Amino acid sequence: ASQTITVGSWGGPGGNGWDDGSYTGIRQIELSYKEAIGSFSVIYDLNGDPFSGPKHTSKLPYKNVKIELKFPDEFLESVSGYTGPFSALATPTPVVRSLTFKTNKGRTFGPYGDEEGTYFNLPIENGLIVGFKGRTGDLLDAIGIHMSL
Amino acid sequence: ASQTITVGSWGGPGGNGWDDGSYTGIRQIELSYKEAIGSFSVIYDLNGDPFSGPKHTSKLPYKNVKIELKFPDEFLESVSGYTGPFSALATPTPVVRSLTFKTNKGRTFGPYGDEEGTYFNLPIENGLIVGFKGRTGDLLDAIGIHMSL
Amino acid sequence: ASQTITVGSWGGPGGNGWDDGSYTGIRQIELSYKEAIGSFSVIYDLNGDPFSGPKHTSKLPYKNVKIELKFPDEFLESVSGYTGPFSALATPTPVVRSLTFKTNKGRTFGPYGDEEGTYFNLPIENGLIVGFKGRTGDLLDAIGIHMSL
Amino acid sequence: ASQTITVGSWGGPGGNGWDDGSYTGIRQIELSYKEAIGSFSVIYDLNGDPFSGPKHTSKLPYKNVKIELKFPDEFLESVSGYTGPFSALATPTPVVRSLTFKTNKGRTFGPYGDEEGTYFNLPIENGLIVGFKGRTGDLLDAIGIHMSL
Ligand SMILES: OC[C@H]1O[C@H](O[C@@H]2[C@H](O)[C@@H](OC[C@H]3O[C@H](O)[C@@H](O)[C@@H](O[C@H]4O[C@H](CO)[C@@H](O)[C@H](O)[C@@H]4O)[C@@H]3O)O[C@H](CO)[C@H]2O)[C@@H](O)[C@@H](O)[C@@H]1O
Ligand SMILES: OC[C@H]1O[C@H](O[C@@H]2[C@H](O)[C@@H](OC[C@H]3O[C@H](O)[C@@H](O)[C@@H](O[C@H]4O[C@H](CO)[C@@H](O)[C@H](O)[C@@H]4O)[C@@H]3O)O[C@H](CO)[C@H]2O)[C@@H](O)[C@@H](O)[C@@H]1O
Ligand SMILES: OC[C@H]1O[C@H](OC[C@H]2O[C@H](O)[C@@H](O)[C@@H](O[C@H]3O[C@H](CO)[C@@H](O)[C@H](O)[C@@H]3O)[C@@H]2O)[C@@H](O)[C@@H](O)[C@@H]1O
Ligand SMILES: OC[C@H]1O[C@H](OC[C@H]2O[C@H](O)[C@@H](O)[C@@H](O[C@H]3O[C@H](CO)[C@@H](O)[C@H](O)[C@@H]3O)[C@@H]2O)[C@@H](O)[C@@H](O)[C@@H]1O
Repeated sequence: ASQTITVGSWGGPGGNGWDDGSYTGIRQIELSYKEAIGSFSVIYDLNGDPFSGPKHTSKLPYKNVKIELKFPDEFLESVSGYTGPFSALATPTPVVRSLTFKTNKGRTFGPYGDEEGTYFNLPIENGLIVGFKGRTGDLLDAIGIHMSL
Repeated sequence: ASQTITVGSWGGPGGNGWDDGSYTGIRQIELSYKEAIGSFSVIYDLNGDPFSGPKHTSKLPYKNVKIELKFPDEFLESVSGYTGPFSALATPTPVVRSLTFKTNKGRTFGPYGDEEGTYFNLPIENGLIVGFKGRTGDLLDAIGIHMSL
Repeated sequence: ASQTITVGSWGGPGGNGWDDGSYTGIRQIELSYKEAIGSFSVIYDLNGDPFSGPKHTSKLPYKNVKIELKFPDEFLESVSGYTGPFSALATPTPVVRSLTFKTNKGRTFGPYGDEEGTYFNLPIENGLIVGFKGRTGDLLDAIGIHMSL
Repeated sequence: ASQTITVGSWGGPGGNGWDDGSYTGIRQIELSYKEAIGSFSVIYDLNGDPFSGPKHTSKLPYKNVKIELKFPDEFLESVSGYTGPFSALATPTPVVRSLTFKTNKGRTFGPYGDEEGTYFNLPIENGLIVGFKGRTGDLLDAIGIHMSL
């Protein structure tokens, strides 16, 4: 067991809990969205070489986006997004409606989905997100992160 | 020069800047609140013994509070709070209007201040807050935190 | 880039430098030996599941040994071994003549090879070795480790 | 209660135990040596400012030394030293007979004491010493260290 500082758990209490674990760095991020984030997958770096992380896909006919990071010079500086219930869902729980990834080279990805509901921001001054935790039912219910130096 | 994962900078870019540093843990948090957050000091733990952190006191006549944590068994599990502009102030920049400290033993401190503006939540899953960064002018502009395992 | 505390670099200045990188934990260790450690490979744990690490095999007709750890309850508590030049080598540089892995459940592996030359001991009171660094020419020239909590 | 990777316990099980703790860095190390190591104090850095660490002084009449590190640019890169029994002592347990501090700027302190017994080397590749654990009776029995990034 190493263990990373894990802050997070942003969004719904529903869906199905999952945890990618901690790696070496973020190399790329995939995720479908529409009026909210559906699928979400990530490609971590593990000691200089790419490592395909576990998939958290969503049947929803959402929009796919590959976020290619200029790793390792570039890495996330902050993660933001919105959470809230969904018109289109049977369940009245909340979910990741939006998601915005900002990098240290001033690049910005998204916002994806809808910027509706309670906002959440994780400004990182020192350290790197090295892991993603979350819950996905029919779509990204919630999400959190792992960090190290 | 040891460093620590430092997430943060919730609040405005105004006031004068500061950073308490990284310690062993949090033993107690003192602060003054009214329609916003002013004074904010804290007593960190330094290898078992109490270390009085630098002062960040606001002239304003707010109501004071002592947050005595049942260290080392208890320690913050979360930090909520609000930020945004504010009347009664010549400056238009945003500041901490309210704070909320949840702890691992299920005890809740606050909300302190007016819950006005944009909410922010730092939910710690695994890890400890060990320091406070921030900005204070006439009162508490912003706030950030140092973390470690 | 995460990065782990890396202490080490025990043994010869020769051979060919290599680095396994940092993982999640030690799950098993393979290595050939005779009058010194020849081959050395390791199976790390990466978020609950086994991950075959890079191979550092040696042509030498040495003795093979698989060190199966009762992971995750069990993990190395200390690493010791000897370094020194080798009768059987052309080069007059030093190498990992011996190697002794001790676990937290009081189990002991080895010593492997020869307990000759300058001894080296890494007693760990808090933390886990999560990575191996080293140099291997015709046999394990040197070795070090990565650590986290 | 923050913790730190703590490797160590080089020396004997005798004398009375101690542990300075984890700080921000090492600024200066004081100590007394003759045919062995006696007194051993240290001034750690605490977020930019000097923090005088607890005293571990030995009655014996040894020669004293101030190890003034050119912090924060300079910090130890290695710790060598010897341990083993010792004459002039009723107790048969082992103790630190000598110490050697190498630094990142290529400066070397010591060897201090008699180089008698079993050598030990803590070569830091990546990381910082931030604390000292150990045991001291009439003089310095053993020594260990806290580390962090
Ligand atoms: O709200 C009424 C009713 O809801 C639950 O019963 C369900 C419901 O009848 C129906 O749900 C079908 C799916 O409808 C939408 O696609 C989603 O709400 C989906 O929920 C999943 O995804 C979201 C987001 O990822 C997540 O928050 C959820 O936890 C799920 O992972 C629904 O599954 O049909 C199913 C058939 O089994 C019913 O279970 C119950 O809560 C019920 O008590 C309630 O009255
Ligand atoms: O010492 C005399 C001579 O040595 C070097 O020349 C070599 C030498 O003539 C011969 O070496 C063959 C191999 O012999 C043994 O198997 C080993 O010493 C091996 O060395 C490798 O493994 C060890 C341990 O893993 C490691 O320390 C070494 O760095 C190597 O990885 C030898 O390779 O033939 C080769 C043919 O290329 C010669 O290079 C030179 O140092 C020479 O200056 C010296 O006079
Ligand atoms: O003389 C300079 C300044 O004086 C008068 O503004 C005065 C104070 O008015 C309010 O109380 C605040 O705006 C305060 O601002 C301080 O605190 C803020 C939060 O703590 C911070 O954002 C500010 O940077 C500052 O530290 C003012 O000090 C007024 O006449 C101004 O026009 C004039 O510039
Ligand atoms: O009264 C107890 C003890 O007294 C006499 O031993 C005395 C001192 O002798 C030597 O100086 C040392 O052995 C010293 O031992 C202390 O320091 C050691 C290293 O610092 C440590 O290992 C020991 O645990 C102890 O702290 C002794 O104090 C002698 O008459 C003994 O027979 C008698 O037990």
